[PDB]
Amino acid sequence: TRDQNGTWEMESNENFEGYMKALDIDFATRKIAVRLTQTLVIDQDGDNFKTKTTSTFRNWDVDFTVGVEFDEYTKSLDNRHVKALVTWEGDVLVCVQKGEKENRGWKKWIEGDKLYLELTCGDQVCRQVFKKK
Repeated sequence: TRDQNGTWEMESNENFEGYMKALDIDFATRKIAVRLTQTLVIDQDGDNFKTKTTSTFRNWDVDFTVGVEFDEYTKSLDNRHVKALVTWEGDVLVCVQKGEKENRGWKKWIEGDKLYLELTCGDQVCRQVFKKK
């Protein structure tokens, strides 16, 4: 389904280390980032999304309109400039972050009662599963 509204609680986190290493996040930060407990909160109204990802490590927020390119300066992560665009491929929400890293972005989808998020950078994929709270 395309409705990703909800408050979403992480139940698994695979290869988050590999993903952050592929973004060149420094080692000491990676040890402390990485939380198996993480809340994703999504407000979706037509093409407008407001998302907030929360954890005892960091709180972060990003708002976007599907189909409207937006510049990002990822000062909270690897400190790069990317051009981001979020679009639907069927019921999979696809973000590509164009810039230095290849294959950078993410895909997000609802399957059954759960939210699946696949974060990509270079050759690395991080898979996260959330249950609806």
